[PDB]
Amino acid sequence: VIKAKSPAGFAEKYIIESIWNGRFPPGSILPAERELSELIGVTRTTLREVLQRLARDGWLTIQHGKPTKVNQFMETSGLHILDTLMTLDAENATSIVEDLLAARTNISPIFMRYAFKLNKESAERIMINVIESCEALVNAPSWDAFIAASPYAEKIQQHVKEDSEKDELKRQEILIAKTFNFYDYMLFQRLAFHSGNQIYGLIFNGLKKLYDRVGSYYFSNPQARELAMEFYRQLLAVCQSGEREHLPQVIRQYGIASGHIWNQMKMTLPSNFTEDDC
Amino acid sequence: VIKAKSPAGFAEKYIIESIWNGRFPPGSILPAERELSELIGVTRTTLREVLQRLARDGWLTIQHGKPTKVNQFMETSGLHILDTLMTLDAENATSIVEDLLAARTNISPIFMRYAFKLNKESAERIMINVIESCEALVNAPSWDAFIAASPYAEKIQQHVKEDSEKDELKRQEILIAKTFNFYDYMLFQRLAFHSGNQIYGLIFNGLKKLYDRVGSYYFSNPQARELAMEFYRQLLAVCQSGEREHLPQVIRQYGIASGHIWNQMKMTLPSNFTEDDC
Repeated sequence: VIKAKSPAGFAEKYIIESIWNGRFPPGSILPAERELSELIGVTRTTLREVLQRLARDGWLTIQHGKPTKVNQFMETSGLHILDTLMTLDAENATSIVEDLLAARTNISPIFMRYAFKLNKESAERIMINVIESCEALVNAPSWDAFIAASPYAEKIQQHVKEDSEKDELKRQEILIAKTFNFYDYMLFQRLAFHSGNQIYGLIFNGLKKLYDRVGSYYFSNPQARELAMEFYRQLLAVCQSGEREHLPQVIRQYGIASGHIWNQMKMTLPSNFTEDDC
Repeated sequence: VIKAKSPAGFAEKYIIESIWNGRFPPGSILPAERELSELIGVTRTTLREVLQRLARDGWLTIQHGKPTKVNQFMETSGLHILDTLMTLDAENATSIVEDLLAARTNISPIFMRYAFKLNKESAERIMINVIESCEALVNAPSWDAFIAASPYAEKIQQHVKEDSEKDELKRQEILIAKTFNFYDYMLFQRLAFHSGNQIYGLIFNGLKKLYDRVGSYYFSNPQARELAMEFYRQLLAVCQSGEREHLPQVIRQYGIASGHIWNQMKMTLPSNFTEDDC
């Protein structure tokens, strides 16, 4: 089945599904636009935008003279493909998440060291905002109360809402988890950009969909939120104290502890964990 | 100036230029499509297509009820934005290049350590093929013949061509540089995937356009080619010996030496270095 908002969105995912399942095999030549159009039910003009998008994302190679070929994806596609591949094959969801976790754990000590050195004041401001926001989030009587008071209300609400789930307990569990994830992403992504190297931040930007998907389930666990809040305080203390040597230690231990939690949580993945919400 | 093949393509870059030059400032609100159409002279139908492209790539935020916002730079965009910025901000091209070099130097000891341990034989084969290919490349008399004999012929020629340059000597120099870059990307990207964590490989995939732009100029320097081949031989020996402590030393020293080469090459950037090669 395909989930999409527009016929163009549909056409894009239809082609991706067909590349993935061997219908339009990697290494093969994509059928002519005229034929492809009638096959997929999208006009030539709609098809053209879709093919350009697929080329940009690395699914296809489009070159002027030559006919359009289907790429060995993963050889050319960027970071965005992981969240897509998770939906296409949910059985590989756990290996994909673990790549994310392991990558964050391995690269964090690099960009955070740069951030604390080159942008100390901004790094601490970020961490303080993250810690206190998270503390205010879980100590509020309702997510709705936190949001009415939080300066981050508009940005949070841009992507975090729950208007379907009517059981208020479950609704609260979802909204808290997603808002906590919002600040967890903020902490990692902003410290990445504050390293002075734009590449570290752009990595998180490309991974954000997968990041949000993972964090929204991960931070439904109260123990995970608490462990994270303790971790944030440790990062802050390392920056303020200048005890530079504590940084790899703190990060490594968090990778281990958060890992064990995930290792328990992954056995009860929601059936809709790999769904695709856009 | 803008180079493009289609009206959608031109309009896309025209608007991007206009965001960049303050006409449509980051953080500001983009005029309604009705006004935007007549203001810049692009049809409603082409404009609608263009705005979606810009949304997908992170230039704009599009929401149903609310008006279209111009994003703060680097707020959502992935790794792809760097090569685009090389054209848009040619004066700061070197800071982007320096980010690339530093990012590669810092994460290499991570993914190469994993690769040498978990996929040792395959990693050595990657490295051996790159070393031998590069040695044969720089020692060949005729590129067209070298490629005709090379098993990587089709992949190389897919993106490496020079059908404009009529001076055969200059042509050879361009092709040697681009082809050496081809094997350099191969070494880093393939070893990245051999880490067992797809994220490291995917980082290179997203940076590939920027990588190729830099390398095609960087490896026009014979000293850069020689330094790289020695570095490749050092990596191979480390993998073979299993002396894990030597790997960070080799990579760190290479980062410094290649950095100094770049530190000079950046002072003599070719006029077409930041050119839009669409």
